[PDB]
Amino acid sequence: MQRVVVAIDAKRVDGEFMVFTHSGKKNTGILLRDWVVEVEKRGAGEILLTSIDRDGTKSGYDTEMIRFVRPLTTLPIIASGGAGKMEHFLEAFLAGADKALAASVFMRELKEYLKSGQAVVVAIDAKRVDGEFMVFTHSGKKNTGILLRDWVVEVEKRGAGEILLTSIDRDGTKSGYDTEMIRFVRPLTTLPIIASGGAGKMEHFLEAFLAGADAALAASVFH
Repeated sequence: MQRVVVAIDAKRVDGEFMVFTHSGKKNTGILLRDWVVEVEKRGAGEILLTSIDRDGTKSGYDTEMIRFVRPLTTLPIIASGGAGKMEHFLEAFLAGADKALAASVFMRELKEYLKSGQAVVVAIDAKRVDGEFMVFTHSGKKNTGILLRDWVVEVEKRGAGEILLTSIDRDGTKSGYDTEMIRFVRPLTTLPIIASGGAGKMEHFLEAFLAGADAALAASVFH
C-alpha cells in the first residue's frame, strides 16, 4: 500500500559490490553497502535488488548478495536475476529476500506453501499496439501477440503473488506512470501491482497509487 520501491542493480567489481545504472552498464562507483542504507534513509519502502552477475543465467539467485544486503536494511528486499527453478525462490527466501522476481517468462504449489508476506513477483511489460495493450518481452522489443488483458489473468491463475507492471510506453520518459495502463489492469487482477516506468517527480507516485497501484518502482529518480 503506497509502497515506493527503489531498483538497485549491483555487481562484483574487484571483490566489492558496486551499484550500477543504465541497465547495469555504468559503474556508479558507489558501494552497494552505502547505497542500500542511503536509500532506506532517503525513504524507500522496498528494494528491488538485481544481481547483474546473475541476471538471466538460470543458475539461481545471488544469495551471496542477498545475505550481504539483509543485515544492512529493514526494507523488504525483492530478489532479482538468476531464477530458473522453483527452489531458487526458496533459496532466495532462505537468504533473507522478502520477495523474488520471476525470470522472464515468455507456481500454484509455492503460493499455497507460503502459509505469509513472502511472494513471487512476475514482471509484465506492456505497450500500446493499435490501441491494444500487448505484452512485450525482450526489454519491450518483441511483441508476443498476447493481450495484456489475457496475460494478467493467466499470470494470476498460474499463482503469481504480485505483478511488476512495466509500461514500455512510459518507461524512460520521466513523464509519469502509465496510469491508463494501471487503470486498465487493476480490475483484472487481485494481485498487488507494482507500477513501473515513467517516474519523474514525487507527484508521479501519487498518481500511480490513485490509478490503483499498490507500489511504484523507480530506478531513475534515485540512481
